[PDB]
Amino acid sequence: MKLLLFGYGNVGKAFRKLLHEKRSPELNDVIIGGIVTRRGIMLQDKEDFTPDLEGDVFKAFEKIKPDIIVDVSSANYNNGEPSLSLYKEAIKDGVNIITTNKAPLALAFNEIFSLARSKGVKIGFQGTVMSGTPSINLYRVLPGSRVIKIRGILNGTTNFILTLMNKGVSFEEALKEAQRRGYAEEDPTLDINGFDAAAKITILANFMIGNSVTIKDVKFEGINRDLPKNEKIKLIAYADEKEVWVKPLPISQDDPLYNVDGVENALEITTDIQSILIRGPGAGPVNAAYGALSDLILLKRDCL
Amino acid sequence: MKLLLFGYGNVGKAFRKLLHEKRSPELNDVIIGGIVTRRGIMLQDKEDFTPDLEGDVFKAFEKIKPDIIVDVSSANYNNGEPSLSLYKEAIKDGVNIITTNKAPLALAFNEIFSLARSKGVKIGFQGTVMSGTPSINLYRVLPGSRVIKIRGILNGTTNFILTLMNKGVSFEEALKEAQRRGINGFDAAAKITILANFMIGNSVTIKDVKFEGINRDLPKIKLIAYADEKEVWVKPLPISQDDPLYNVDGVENALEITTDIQSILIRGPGAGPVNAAYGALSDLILLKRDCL
Ligand SMILES: [Mg+2]
Ligand SMILES: [Mg+2]
Repeated sequence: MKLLLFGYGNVGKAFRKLLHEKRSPELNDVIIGGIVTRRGIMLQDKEDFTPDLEGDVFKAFEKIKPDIIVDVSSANYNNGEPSLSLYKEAIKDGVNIITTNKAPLALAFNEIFSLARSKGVKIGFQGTVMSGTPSINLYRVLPGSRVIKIRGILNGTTNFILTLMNKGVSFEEALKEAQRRGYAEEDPTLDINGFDAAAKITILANFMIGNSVTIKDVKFEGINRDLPKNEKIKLIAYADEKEVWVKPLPISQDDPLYNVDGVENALEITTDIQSILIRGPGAGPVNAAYGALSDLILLKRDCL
Repeated sequence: MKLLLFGYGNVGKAFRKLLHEKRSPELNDVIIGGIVTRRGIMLQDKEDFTPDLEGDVFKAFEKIKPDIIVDVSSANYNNGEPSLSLYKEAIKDGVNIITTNKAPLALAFNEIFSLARSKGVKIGFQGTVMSGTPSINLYRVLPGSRVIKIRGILNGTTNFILTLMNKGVSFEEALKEAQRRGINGFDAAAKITILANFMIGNSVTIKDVKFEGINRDLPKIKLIAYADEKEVWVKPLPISQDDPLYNVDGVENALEITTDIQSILIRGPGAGPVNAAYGALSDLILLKRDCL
């Protein structure tokens, strides 16, 4: 089982590590044919990235001919590239996709999944929502339930920030602390302007409801310190059959989301049978990589 | 695929209704070979139960020769019978089991599952713990992680009664108020036994659980089930405001799975006929997909 690993920051390295910890027998035949980053292509499975050749992901894909692409690269919300056209071409080749990269599914879910459905190709995408906390994969074990509405906290960075702000730390200081900790990048736009949460609710509305939505259809706002006096604020993502949105709201103590704090995330799934809530870490590179690994083993069991 | 439905109270009625609701392409070829109750054997798929033959689940097993036994009969916590010997005969014939009956698994998990593993037979058992809220099946989507500890609220009723007590409506009134919407912590004890066998690998039976139910004058207390490699117990505990279980009130279950990677918690409605039947139905589809 040959993997092409696209991306190698912290999530990529954590993925490589988990895989080599032999946590499952389904993973005995798994090889890393290559790893591709901004700095080139490494045709070897080593802990540190040293490129062997110049080139992008398309060149790597053509040279390696993997069985699976593991996509842990950064979300590009402008157009989803190069991941979007990379997924389309791989699926046509009967190449499976495992992704934590939100952008292509947030932009072109129906385009991706129809084509995957037509070619019998499997897409792991647990890592796109709530990292290693089953969200996509939770729904997989709820077959035949019809989802009515979803509601949750879907962004680790802004939750950690709004948690600190509830404790008397300023927006600015909670920002710098999220960055020192790695949860937020030097440019935290996607988190703080709410793109990330909006991407996630888009994916969930697509997969769980069956709404044919893109991130364009989502009315969203991020965080900024013009927020309510004496409230615990949460960046709430919502979707049903009719609407999908993300906004920071005052949370009351009776809400099952009130105490979902720090990098913790939660999802409330209301179905025709029941209303369930799941909670766990929303960020952390080990967590995100574990989402991808969960998909990998599931793919190996033919359970995607 | 031919089912034998064992039990036809509310859960079994709810399962038969769900199955014909055309919920999945996986369920297009599924037929009910027969339904068994304590009054006998109906060899037909109908809404109303009327016996075609007298005789027990063993006679029905022989007469129908099904592919799958769906067990939604009531828990017999004395000895797990007839389900426990039924399951053994089933597995030995290559017949899969989907169950909501806690008792056989709570009393003799290792005996059932060693047999099934050696014979290659899949068991669906989601409905035994937290009904239709993925618990057993949550851990199925957590592959390659090691479960260090479990914690939770595994009985809706006791949880609901405890909710009113701390709120003001103390033990006497809360007892009576509960019955209007309708205690020793036994039911949580069976559920935690199953969770400990499957997720931790502790070869526990119900007799190993140190369990105590609610008292009259509790000095926010919750009925808490817990397991790890060392211990399995159910104690009423005053729970800290920092707990993610603190807000789990009413007729609700919740489960905190702690692995080497992460700590996750799932919460849903406790136990109900449609919920319970949905757990069995989920397992059925999962089994059809070969994902058990
Ligand atoms: Mg190589
Ligand atoms: Mg485009």
